[PDB]
Amino acid sequence: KVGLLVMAYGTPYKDEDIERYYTDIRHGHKPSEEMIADLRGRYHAIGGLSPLAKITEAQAYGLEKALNDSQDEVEFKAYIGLKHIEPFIEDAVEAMHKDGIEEAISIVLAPHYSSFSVEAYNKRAKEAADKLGGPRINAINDWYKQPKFIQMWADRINETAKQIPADELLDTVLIVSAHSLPEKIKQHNDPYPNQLQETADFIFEKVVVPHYALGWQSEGKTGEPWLGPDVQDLTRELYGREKYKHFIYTPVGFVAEHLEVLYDNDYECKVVTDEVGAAYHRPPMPNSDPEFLEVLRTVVWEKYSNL
Ligand SMILES: CC1=C(CCC(=O)O)c2cc3nc(cc4[nH]c(cc5[nH]c(cc1n2)c(C)c5CCC(=O)O)c(CCC(=O)O)c4C)C(CCC(=O)O)=C3C
Ligand SMILES: [Cl-]
Ligand SMILES: [Fe+2]
Repeated sequence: KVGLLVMAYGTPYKDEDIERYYTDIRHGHKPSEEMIADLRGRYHAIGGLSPLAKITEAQAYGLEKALNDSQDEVEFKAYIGLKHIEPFIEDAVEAMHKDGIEEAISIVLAPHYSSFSVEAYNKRAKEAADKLGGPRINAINDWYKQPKFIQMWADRINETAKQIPADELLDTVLIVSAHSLPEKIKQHNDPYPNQLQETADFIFEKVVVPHYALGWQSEGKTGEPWLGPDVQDLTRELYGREKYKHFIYTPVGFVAEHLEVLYDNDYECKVVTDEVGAAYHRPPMPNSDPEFLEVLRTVVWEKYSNL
């Protein structure tokens, strides 16, 4: 009945895909052999390829089932629309149209909104809808305010923090982060940095960890300022000022274990904590955990109810 357009970045299915994938990320402008080798190396450092493709499938169809098992007002049919590899956003909308789906709710697998992320997802999805003639795309822009989302993260952080000696929890700090973007989005009151601060604040309101700070990660290869501080620079800064013994990294901008977590956090950030002599913690990402599917099920239903 109702189309469930679940959108995410996408990831190379094969080592042979890294090239066209990176090209699509660079809006067609093919990267150099050096850029490709750096990216391929990062993928190999996390075991070869990312599990994002399978986690994304599990989230998309785990969400479809969660919605369908919880009510019978409508039947949701989930179509996956990736940003930089097939099936693309336009392919998903094409499938919805050919399948007779005339109404759909779209959600990005990223809780926060920004001109670079969700807006691009929604523009492409809605423009594909306009051209094909359907379906009608009712887009969710953000859902970080979903109480179950905040609680999910607080629980994970609390699960980890209660593994920290009480006499060292005062020396523990929570690093909330998301994918960095060009700092210029802050010049036009882009909500992204604020949604992250709000998310960090909400989660801090509900965890035992007494210290927290908002960082950014995965800044791109460009020649303009990107949002900071970077989680690595932040870790250094915080150890210098407070000598924290435990760093709990929650890249709440992401919803799955993928390259931007398995490398930029589990490697690059751990390198810094190893350096300063502090402990590294990175709670499990939501992936397709039942409570996260419940978060998405709640977000999508509240959206449908408001249609
Ligand atoms: C806001 C945002 C999200 C969060 C929202 C969302 O989920 O959409 C996100 C997620 C992801 N980004 C990812 C991967 C990459 N992003 C890149 C590059 C870039 N991302 C950007 C932005 C974002 N990205 C930007 C503005 C660039 C620079 C483009 C340019 O300079 O032209 C590059 C190129 C190399 C590099 O710059 O590091 C890669 C490989 C993966 C998949 C990881 C895997 O494969 O497991 C995921 C989930
Ligand atoms: Cl992008
Ligand atoms: Fe990206």
